[PDB]
Amino acid sequence: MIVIFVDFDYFFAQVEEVLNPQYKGKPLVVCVYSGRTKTSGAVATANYEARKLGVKAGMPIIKAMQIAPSAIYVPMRKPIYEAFSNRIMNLLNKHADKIEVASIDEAYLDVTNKVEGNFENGIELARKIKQEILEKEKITVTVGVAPNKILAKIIADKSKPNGLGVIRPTEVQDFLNELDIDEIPGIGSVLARRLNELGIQKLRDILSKNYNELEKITGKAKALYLLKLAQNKYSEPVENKSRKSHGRYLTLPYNTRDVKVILPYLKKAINEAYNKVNGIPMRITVIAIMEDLDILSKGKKFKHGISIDNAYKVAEDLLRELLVRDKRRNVRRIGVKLDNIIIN
DNA sequence: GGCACTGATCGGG
DNA sequence: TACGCCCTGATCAGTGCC
Ligand SMILES: Nc1ccn([C@H]2C[C@H](O)[C@@H](COP(=O)(O)OP(=O)(O)OP(=O)(O)O)O2)c(=O)n1
Ligand SMILES: [Ca+2]
Ligand SMILES: [Ca+2]
Repeated sequence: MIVIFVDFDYFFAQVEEVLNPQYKGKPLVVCVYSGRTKTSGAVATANYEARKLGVKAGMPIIKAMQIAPSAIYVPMRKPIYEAFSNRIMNLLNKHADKIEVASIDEAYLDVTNKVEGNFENGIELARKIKQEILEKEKITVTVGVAPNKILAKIIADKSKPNGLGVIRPTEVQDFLNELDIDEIPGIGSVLARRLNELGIQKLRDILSKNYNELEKITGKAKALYLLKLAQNKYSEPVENKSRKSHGRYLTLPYNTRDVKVILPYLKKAINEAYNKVNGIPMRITVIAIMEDLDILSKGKKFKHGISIDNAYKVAEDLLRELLVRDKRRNVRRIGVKLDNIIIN
């Protein structure tokens, strides 16, 4: 098999640069402003100049402003980044037997048939692809080219930014050995630690250990997954999957336990979640982010689809029950998730 | 026991 | 210290059933 993985570079920030070339060359930070104050929010992405100063995705905006006070801070414009991505996924399309759009800024392409099976052919194709995206969209990207999906992702990651990473079959068995454990996709930094010290810290190490003492450190799924990787017998197909859920989250104007206060926002979230569903969800979940950023959810799945008007009543019921569960913490952000969709 | 179903928590981009 | 929004599947717990 042959896979071309594609990950757009500092994507949201790079798009703001294509849209405003003055931003290029200088610290730039794309921020999610909660609305609560003029700086409440989280960083979504920073360009590499901003990363040089310590700016990190996920970090609170005021934190970012203490270490990079002269960076440009811009509000997120997700619809524009979504467009950019749609357009690029379309370009990748014509180069792929199959394309699995993994997220807003990355995809896997099975090019086995396209390159007439030849590995080097595919490498050249990876090159032509990086050029097309730069020429057409002025976006730079990192690619990986390996016999499977997981490997293409690993060498791409080691090759950011603007990289063209490559693992040939020849060097697959080697790379898998020299492969550290944390460099593996699908293994949390918690799974890391509790595996890290406790015997395993490299990828060939699961090999020497036995499934028992591992099926309880990470579960059967991850255990078998690592096992297969370690012996180079992993090969999942490139398969595009449809979205299964559609959510909306809002920050409350102020922290509260008062359902009468929260309800209008919850309704607004329901309305906007619904407008994203290409169907009728059979399950609605309510998600409350408490004062301390702890996350509570209550959901309900029916035997039939849920109309929007119905969702309001169910959602208010679920939220009201959540607050019974907690009893003392105010809510900070509220969210709703719609899934188990009856597709049109 | 173990199937079939529902429900809550947690991690990645 | 500081704090958004959105999507995933695994896992485990629970319940009713035969
Ligand atoms: N906590 C996060 C992490 C990521 N994203 C969004 C913005 C990112 O730009 C985009 C892609 O995530 P990446 O991990 O690929 O990060 P970048 O593209 O921004 O940088 P790079 O891939 O060059 O390392 O997803 C986000 O909103 N919030
Ligand atoms: Ca990515
Ligand atoms: Ca990226």
